[PDB]
Amino acid sequence: AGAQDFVPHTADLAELAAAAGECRGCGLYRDATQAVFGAGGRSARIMMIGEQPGDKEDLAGLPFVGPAGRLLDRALEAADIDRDALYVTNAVKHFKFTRAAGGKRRIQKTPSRTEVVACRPWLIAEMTSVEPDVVVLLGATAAKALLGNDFRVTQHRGEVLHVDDVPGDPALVATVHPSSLLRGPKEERESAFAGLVDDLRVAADV
Ligand SMILES: O=c1cc[nH]c(=O)[nH]1
Ligand code: SF4
Repeated sequence: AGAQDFVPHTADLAELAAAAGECRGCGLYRDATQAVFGAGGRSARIMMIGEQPGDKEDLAGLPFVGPAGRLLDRALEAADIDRDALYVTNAVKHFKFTRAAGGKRRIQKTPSRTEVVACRPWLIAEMTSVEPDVVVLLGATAAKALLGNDFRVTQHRGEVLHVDDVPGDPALVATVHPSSLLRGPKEERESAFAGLVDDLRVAADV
């Protein structure tokens, strides 16, 4: 099912990342430039999972390099977390997108639950490889990937979760996606930013 047969029997992240470049576990590899695997090392204590690569990531080959990534860097720095000590990845490894006439960017399209479940074997391989103490789930798609399709990020802010079907039983912390913090009225964005820093500090204190 899905990406399972494309995942090699190794925990080496370089070899996992190369294998993901050849994945056909769902249809998203066709239109994307390349797979965008996670970034960071296997000594990382904190793993962070977003939704999917965006336009910039699809061409950089690295996660969280665009506007959402700059906000996240801001939040990490405010939380006194070294981004270089984390392992950062996404629930889905190929950019799902469309373009609109007049657009200044390729527009992300939400992965279906089918695509998320298809790609999840890579996430399981990354978690097995890294053995994080805590997993930060950034946004609804990532959080649902590990916590169930009905899970609501908005109802469990600040909470340390543990689920039995997750390898290694890491602590799980689900928080707002940094893209959500990019727009809205200033006071709303500032309150939301503080809440993201709070959730990152809860994860870091596990
Ligand atoms: O890597 C990235 C970039 C933007 N949004 C995500 O969910 N992940
Ligand atoms: S999104 Fe995931 S499952 Fe689908 S082709 Fe890409 S790596 Fe494979």
